Amino acid sequence: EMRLSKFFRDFILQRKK
Repeated sequence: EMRLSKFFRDFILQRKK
């Protein structure tokens, strides 16, 4: 799994409020 990790880099990082 070397793909869809960039989707998760944009999604998880918006929950670091």
